[PDB]
Amino acid sequence: QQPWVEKYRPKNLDEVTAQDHAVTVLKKTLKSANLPHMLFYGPPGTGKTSTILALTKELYGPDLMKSRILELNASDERGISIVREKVKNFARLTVSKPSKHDLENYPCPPYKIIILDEADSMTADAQSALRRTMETYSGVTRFCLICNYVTRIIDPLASRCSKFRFKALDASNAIDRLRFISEQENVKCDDGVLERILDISAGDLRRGITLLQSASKGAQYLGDGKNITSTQVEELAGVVPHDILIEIVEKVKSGDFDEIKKYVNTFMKSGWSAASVVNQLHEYYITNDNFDTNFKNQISWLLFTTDSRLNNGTNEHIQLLNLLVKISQL
Amino acid sequence: SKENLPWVEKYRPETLDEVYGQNEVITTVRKFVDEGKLPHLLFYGPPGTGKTSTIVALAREIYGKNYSNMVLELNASDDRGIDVVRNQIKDFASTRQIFSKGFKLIILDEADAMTNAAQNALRRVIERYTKNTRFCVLANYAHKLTPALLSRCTRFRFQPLPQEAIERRIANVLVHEKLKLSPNAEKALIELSNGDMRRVLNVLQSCKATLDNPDEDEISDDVIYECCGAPRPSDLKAVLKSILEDDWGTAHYTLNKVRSAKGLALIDLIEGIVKILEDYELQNEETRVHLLTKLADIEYSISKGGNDQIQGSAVIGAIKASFEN
Amino acid sequence: MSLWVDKYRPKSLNALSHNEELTNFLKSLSDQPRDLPHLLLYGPNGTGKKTRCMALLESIFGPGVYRLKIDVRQFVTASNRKLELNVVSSPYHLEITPSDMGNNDRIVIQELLKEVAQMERYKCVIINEANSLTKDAQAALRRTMEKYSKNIRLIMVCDSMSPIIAPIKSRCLLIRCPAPSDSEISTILSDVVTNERIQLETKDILKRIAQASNGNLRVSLLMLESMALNNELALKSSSPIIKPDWIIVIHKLTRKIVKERSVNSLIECRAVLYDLLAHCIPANIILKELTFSLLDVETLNTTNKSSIIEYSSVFDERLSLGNKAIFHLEGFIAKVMCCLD
Amino acid sequence: LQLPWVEKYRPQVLSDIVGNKETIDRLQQIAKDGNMPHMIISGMPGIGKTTSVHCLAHELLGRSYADGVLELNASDDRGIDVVRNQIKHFAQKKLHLPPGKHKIVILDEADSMTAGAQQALRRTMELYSNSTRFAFACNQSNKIIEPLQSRCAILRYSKLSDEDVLKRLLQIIKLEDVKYTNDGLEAIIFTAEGDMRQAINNLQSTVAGHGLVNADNVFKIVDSPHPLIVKKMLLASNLEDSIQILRTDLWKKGYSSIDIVTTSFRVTKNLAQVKESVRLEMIKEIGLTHMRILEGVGTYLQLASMLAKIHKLNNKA
Amino acid sequence: NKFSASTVHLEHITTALSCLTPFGSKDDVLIFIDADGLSFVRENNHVIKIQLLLSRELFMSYSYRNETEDHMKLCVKINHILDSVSVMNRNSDDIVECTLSYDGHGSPFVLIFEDSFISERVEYSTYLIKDFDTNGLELDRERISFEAIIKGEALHSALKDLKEIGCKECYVYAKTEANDENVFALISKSQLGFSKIKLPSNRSILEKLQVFDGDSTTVIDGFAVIGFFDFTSFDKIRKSTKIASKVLFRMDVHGVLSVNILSPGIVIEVCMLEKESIDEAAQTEIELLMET
Ligand SMILES: Nc1ncnc2c1ncn2[C@@H]1O[C@H](COP(=O)(O)OP(=O)(O)OP(O)(O)=S)[C@@H](O)[C@H]1O
Ligand SMILES: Nc1ncnc2c1ncn2[C@@H]1O[C@H](COP(=O)(O)OP(=O)(O)OP(O)(O)=S)[C@@H](O)[C@H]1O
Ligand SMILES: Nc1ncnc2c1ncn2[C@@H]1O[C@H](COP(=O)(O)OP(=O)(O)OP(O)(O)=S)[C@@H](O)[C@H]1O
Ligand SMILES: Nc1ncnc2c1ncn2[C@@H]1O[C@H](COP(=O)(O)OP(=O)(O)O)[C@@H](O)[C@H]1O
Ligand SMILES: [Mg+2]
Ligand SMILES: [Mg+2]
Ligand SMILES: [Mg+2]
Repeated sequence: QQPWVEKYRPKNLDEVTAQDHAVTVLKKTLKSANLPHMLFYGPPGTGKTSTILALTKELYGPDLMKSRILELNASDERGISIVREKVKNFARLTVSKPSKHDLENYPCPPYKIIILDEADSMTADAQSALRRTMETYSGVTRFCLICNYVTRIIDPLASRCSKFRFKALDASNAIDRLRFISEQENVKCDDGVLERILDISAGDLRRGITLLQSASKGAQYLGDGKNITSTQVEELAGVVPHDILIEIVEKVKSGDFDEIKKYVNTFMKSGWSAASVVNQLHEYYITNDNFDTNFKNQISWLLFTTDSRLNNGTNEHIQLLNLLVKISQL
Repeated sequence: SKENLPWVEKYRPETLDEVYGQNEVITTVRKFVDEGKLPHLLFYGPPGTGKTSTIVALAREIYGKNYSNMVLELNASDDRGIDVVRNQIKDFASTRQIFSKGFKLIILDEADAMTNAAQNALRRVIERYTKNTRFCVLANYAHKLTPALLSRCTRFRFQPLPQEAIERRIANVLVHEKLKLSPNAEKALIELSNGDMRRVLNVLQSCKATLDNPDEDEISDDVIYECCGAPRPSDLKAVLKSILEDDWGTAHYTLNKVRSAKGLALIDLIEGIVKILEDYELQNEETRVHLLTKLADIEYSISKGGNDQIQGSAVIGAIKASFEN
Repeated sequence: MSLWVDKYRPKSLNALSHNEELTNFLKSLSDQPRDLPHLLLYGPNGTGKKTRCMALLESIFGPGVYRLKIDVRQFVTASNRKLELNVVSSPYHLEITPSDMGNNDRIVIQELLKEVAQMERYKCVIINEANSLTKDAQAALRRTMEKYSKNIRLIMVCDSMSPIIAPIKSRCLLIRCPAPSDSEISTILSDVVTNERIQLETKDILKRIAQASNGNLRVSLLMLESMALNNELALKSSSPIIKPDWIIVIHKLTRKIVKERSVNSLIECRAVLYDLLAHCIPANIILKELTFSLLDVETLNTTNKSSIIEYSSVFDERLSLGNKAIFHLEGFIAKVMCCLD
Repeated sequence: LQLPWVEKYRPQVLSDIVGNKETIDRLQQIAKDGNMPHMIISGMPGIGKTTSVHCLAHELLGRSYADGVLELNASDDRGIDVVRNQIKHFAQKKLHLPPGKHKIVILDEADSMTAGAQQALRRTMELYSNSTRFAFACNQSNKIIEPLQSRCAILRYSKLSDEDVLKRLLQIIKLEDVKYTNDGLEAIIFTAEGDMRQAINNLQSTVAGHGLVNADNVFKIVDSPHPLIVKKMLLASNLEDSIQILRTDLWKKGYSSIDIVTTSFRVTKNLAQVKESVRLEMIKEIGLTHMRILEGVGTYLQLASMLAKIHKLNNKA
Repeated sequence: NKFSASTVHLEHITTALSCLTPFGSKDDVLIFIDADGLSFVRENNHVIKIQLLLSRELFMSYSYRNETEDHMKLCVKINHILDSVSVMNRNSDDIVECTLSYDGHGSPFVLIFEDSFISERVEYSTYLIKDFDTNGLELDRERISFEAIIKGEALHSALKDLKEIGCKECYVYAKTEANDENVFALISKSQLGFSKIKLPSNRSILEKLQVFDGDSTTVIDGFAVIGFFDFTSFDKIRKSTKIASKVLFRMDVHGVLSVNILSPGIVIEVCMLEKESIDEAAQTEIELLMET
């Protein structure tokens, strides 16, 4: 009835894995009240929102969310005047008197947490107002800053907020979590399928969870009691098969422009995203030891430039064609 | 009560003797206030250098119990429109002091975030209503300030705090909290400080929270690097040596192993790499240009987002290509 | 009832002809509608991703999915100025389009999705041209479909996945819709001309239409309608391949650029670009088709083609990172004439 | 309660004002004769424009300064209707002045005043030119509309030279009886860069913080101006020397990167001994670095790369 | 409940709150609860401070159960209270009983209104984080410049006549003579020219008026006191003097002015701030027109 992304969201600070410093600091702050302003940053799908939600749940309790915890996000309007008045007001509201049930059921601290989700979408004036408000109301009000990109956040905010870097979840980082999820959901996989899924989604457990859910749904629909293989999850994710990549490399090696152009046209007719193609070509080229150092440096620079062009939101056809032409002429 | 606040706000100075590093500025402002002469001080410097803390300590020293009804503190959290500014500051400055025989101090935190007309009104009030009312300007950016404002206000520059100030503040914090750090940990904190006190206090609090027991233990550099996430100098040296010696395969393997064993970020790794590369000598004058341009493009791409492995391989290839000249 | 796309539109999973693996994938997803994650569909334009979305919605809910209702409401963006969105309504689901301006689109999506979400047997919404966003409404989407993942299911369809930010691709399942091969398009054309009892002298005309459309079902059907209506429902092998005037103008401009390389040629090319952009045609696809038209010329050598494709990529990056549209096209064309000779 | 040196020694007569000797003499003849035309004064801020206007009004009026002036400044209700009504009411009154004297209306900082208020001002001057007169004070004459500048006499103000500022410093030192040094005064002039108020503030800081005015004390209390350092590092030949200069000055003294970029842009715009192509390439690189910093990438690496690109285009390999 | 109070006659409360709406309607009122009663204070821009006090006998169910230093503070937004009370307290003779509640700290300010079997209950959450405490624009009585007691109706008429004229800058005059012809007026200057409203020496509206020599015991005759007050404070006070019985004027040599409003009735005391300096040498021409 619930997707595995939302169903298996960690509601406790001990459920999250591969994060040692931040979890330990939060756990030791649970028994104290010296909680500084936290700057949560890292790759997307790492668990910053889950971590802050678990900390808020274990700090106060379900009853105190309605009258003590308020969050900011991009779902509502965040103009300079609205943000200023709302943040100043909620940083001026008194600490609500806890009920007894919270008192002998949860270690309620004498402050409150203000959550600023996707703070990278905020203007400089709004950030200045936020930092001034959190300095002038640092007594019983705390601010949590969550952003994917550190650079967009101004330097004073990074200086005032404690920097809690979220390490990317590699294969060994979340292999245990994926194994637990598969065992709880009764998912059968071969020896090296979860590792392949984690390698596909570099530092992204949400994508791996979605891929595992899709593979489990496909296995359930197929009917036979078979184990999920690497090919199925690779083709569901969008991984280009090795034979087609070898054919692309062979076409690039040949010095024929028309063949490369028609192969690129057919590849675009196949509708495959060129980001995964660029990543696979990079992996094949650096992994292979049949090339010299200078050509490897040039092709790495070309792939980096193509990735930078693709990240801006350009036409994938033109970028991949230009990259292949440049590689073939090296 | 205290002992339940962040160390940035807990260790806020309350007197001018509690402000370290800027000895010259503190002595100059003490000499100014000892003669009863406040010439519209302007404070400029990087964040975390102690501008608003210094002005708050000065206001406490020269006024005492008059802070509640003589000091008008304005900042970005309060609306500073043209009409609002002219009305509020005109009403405050035009009114005579209640009983104290001293100048009226107005503190304007984050003065860089005001409109040009508001700045013109402020600079007119500064020269007009000045018999009893003085002005304080705090701003980290001078390009957003009218040059006329910088002329009427005496500009004081806040340099980054040297190693002595950071060491003294660390010793005071250790005395207050009964904590111990290794000299290597102290050197690592000095290197990571980059002339900032808030960052030092935040990482010290995080490292204290990291320890299982606050007492009967010593803080080393390893725990500081683990809690802060900063790469070790040995790791950066090994990565640079692998880049300069291993051609492309084992160098990439070593970089991946370094990034995977401890989960280091790419930004800090490249920052360390360029920090050691700045010490190295390059008698070509062209390799350095290529290094700087390619590295800046890499940081721009990482800020825009992308693939970490591809960016790291691009860093390796750029370094090798620049050093091949 | 007067078009191939509307009269012969499949309305079920079994009615789909091509992409049997995709049909099996959609059937597997529709086996357990309660556990359906967020979906993101990427592929070539005209493949039929909207058809797959409609078929999946019909499988999940049932009859009445294909019945649509029209309602109009206004969103206030500044003072008393308001912009209206022509939202289409339907039982058991909903569809919207990003026809608003690039800055008000974010707040329009915010208000609309907050109103639709409410509280609740969930409601599915289809996000057409999800790639056409200014990275502002995407934050609203990534927040709402994560926080309010109890009664809303955003369905994303787009042609290019690169402009979509990484978190959105992370939270949404990647659905692949490859364009059909020549044989499948030929079979579809044969079926639709069999149902329309029109004459067919040879089977090569359908193959020619499939090659001309370049794997586009909508273009193939419209071309088939054009040749059927122009030839009085009597297809002939000697009938010319009808193409839209936009592609004809692009090809003529390409031939003019190849033939003449001067300043007067440049200003006439600028006038043609202005007239083409006056037809509400995006500049990125104009540059893309201009590049493809320039690259197929046999007179040009490998070096000229490489220079042209490099300049095309550079100016596509400039257009993506820029605000105006005429400057980048003009620079690309001027650089083409500079590198031609 | 001691007033600061800037405001304690405000000139009260045109003789005490130094700088543009010809303009000061012309103002003295205007005050003596009494024929006061409409005037607009523009120039570098803090050089003695408003002070000169006030001194001229005082010398022209004497005991009539109580009512004969309507000093409307920027920090006031500077609208379109209330300002017009106030100026009309001021111009519709007569006082006992000699026939050679006229009422003076001073509008300091007329640049920020709205254009509709400028049109109302034009209406007031056209309607009541025979009785009252207007004197404008501003930094630049561009913000004043053309029709208003047509009905006045423009007197551009130049930056104060070394001689006038040094003379004023000597008079103030003699008035305050403060020990000074020639090297310290030279350092004060160098740091002021033609500014009078800044020079007075720096001298006051030097005497308060250290007493004797010495070059070392002046350099300690206030650093050298950043445009000079920017110009020094931009024309450096070797890349390493420019990198070291920018680092050891700007990053050690604590200068913001965006401020550095803006100062470099201003210096390149005002640069003289550089070719047009080199200047425009450097301007483009400055714009790219400014965009990178404004987006959020404002580290030292960006500045180092910008200097590297500038030196690469300078040397041309 | 730490503080409880009940009233049956809300007309007095609403007409006291209507005297605070010209400037205090925005926010930031610091209500005080003590053994004396209930008081509200408003201070904006640190230029004017108003205190409206409610006595014990005004409330019918004053309990005040506390076990502390007997001084608890709370700051609540006035605009929310006005918006809540505007819809209720309607018609006339609605016998709306108002119940006040405050549970010490961390609890919202609770108001209960009952009107003909219909009850209402509004909770006003407070703001007590950056409460710097102390505050107050107080003056010492040992150096009072002069004291004056005037009728409320005359002052209200004078202020309502002065408001529509303009007069962005206003002056206050004090003068005593040997022949008991005491002089007291509030003159002002505007674009219209000069505006002089004069309060005569008749004891109906000038019952007591004496000018002191800075010692509060040595009354003197023939000395003039000049008070330069902004139009804003007088405009704010005009509404407060609309309904009153006696108005007391008292300012010291420091220039701060305390005005007491009497309306048993409640007491309203407002503290004002004088301007830094008189415009040039105007005060001379004020007297020169006064005996003119
Ligand atoms: N440490 C973890 N252990 C287990 N599951 C995790 C962990 N971190 C993330 N997840 C899973 O990741 C999914 C979403 O986590 P989020 O907290 O929303 O990621 P995120 O850090 O918020 O990414 P953003 O919001 O795009 S920056 C859920 O299914 C979680 O169960
Ligand atoms: N000289 C100093 N010695 C010791 N601690 C200092 C010093 N200067 C600043 N700090 C610490 O830095 C904290 C924050 O400094 P603030 O003065 O409040 O901010 P700031 O330095 O003015 O920077 P901004 O961005 O302009 S608010 C204080 O609470 C102190 O703990
Ligand atoms: N020539 C001068 N001789 C002596 N003192 C001067 C001279 N020029 C300026 N000053 C001093 O500088 C102060 C400021 O002068 P102003 O006239 O206010 O500056 P300004 O020319 O009007 O430019 P602004 O006010 O920044 S728009 C005066 O009060 C004097 O103390
Ligand atoms: N499996 C299929 N079998 C037959 N026709 C199809 C199939 N999929 C798509 N189509 C055709 O595609 C057309 C609609 O394409 P559309 O959904 O607009 O493409 P896109 O989603 O790329 O905009 C319909 O007219 C339909 O005939
Ligand atoms: Mg999140
Ligand atoms: Mg500050
Ligand atoms: Mg001036």
